[PDB]
Amino acid sequence: TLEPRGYSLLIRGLIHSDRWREALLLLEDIKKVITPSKKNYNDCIQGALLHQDVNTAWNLYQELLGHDIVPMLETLKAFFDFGKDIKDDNYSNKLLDILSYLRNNQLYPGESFAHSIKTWFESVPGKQWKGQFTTVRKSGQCSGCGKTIESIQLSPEEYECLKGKIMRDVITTPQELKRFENFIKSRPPFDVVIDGLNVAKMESQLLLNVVSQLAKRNLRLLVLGRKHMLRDEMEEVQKQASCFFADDIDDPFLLYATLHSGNHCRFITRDLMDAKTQRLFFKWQQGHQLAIVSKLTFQRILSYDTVVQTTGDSWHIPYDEDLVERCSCEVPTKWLCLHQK
Ligand SMILES: [Zn+2]
Repeated sequence: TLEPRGYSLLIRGLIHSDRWREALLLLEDIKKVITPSKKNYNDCIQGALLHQDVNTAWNLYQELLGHDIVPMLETLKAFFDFGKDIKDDNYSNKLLDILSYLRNNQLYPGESFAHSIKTWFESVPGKQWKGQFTTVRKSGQCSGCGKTIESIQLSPEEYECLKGKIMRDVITTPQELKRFENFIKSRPPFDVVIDGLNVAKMESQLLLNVVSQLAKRNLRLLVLGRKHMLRDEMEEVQKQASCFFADDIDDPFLLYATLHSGNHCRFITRDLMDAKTQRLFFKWQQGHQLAIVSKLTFQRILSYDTVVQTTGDSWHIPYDEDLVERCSCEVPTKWLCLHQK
């Protein structure tokens, strides 16, 4: 089921003119038959902002969020761009809410968006915000202001919080569940949990390669697999690591085993995907997923959390560069550093 023919382009062609309200009418027509695209909302929101109708813009944005649409970064950028000319507590709170959105969803502005954020903070009267484009030292200290970036390490209470909430959703087969729980609970914590079949994407001979090199690092390995794999070179894996072979069904065992093992335990699988809990999951995933990148090497895992963050008197905002294509599984390396004087 589609939009009424050509409506997206009609909307886009209207929003700079005095007839921009007609674009909203068209949007209403679209809503009555399908969920509008993030571009549809982007266009109508910019139309509103272009004509100083800030309430209409924000209501559209909230409507979008309500449909669980992820806004275009270009849309978030528009609110900051128009914000440099707006002096009002309520508009500012909305912009700070967009920053919380980025923080909570582990998202990052593009380079010109970062410039727009910098420009906005530096435009806020009486607050003396200064922005700089920076990197972070190995220690966790911003190369700009000297502050230490939030630790990537969850506190024990945070970890118990996250681990607790995760379990209640895990509790496929009841028979396989209890068997796995018995397996795990009668064994010491592991150091790396390996999803055997998922890692074999870059066959069984690839699994041996991973296990055998990780074993030389004096790590306690747990390899997770399915019944079908053991039908030779798999026997060489079973002897170098602890293994659990579940039914050929997706299973939740990787999470359970890693979390049960504890805050120190890392894992290997494919790219993984209330605000406070989700925020903890992102932070835990960032600091615990071992990503593989001839001879095998893993992605660096930093000591600090690469995420939009604040101390009130400072913000640190990772951003993507135009000239740098970043894989989903690597964290940005460039930061916008904002500090009050
Ligand atoms: Zn800084």
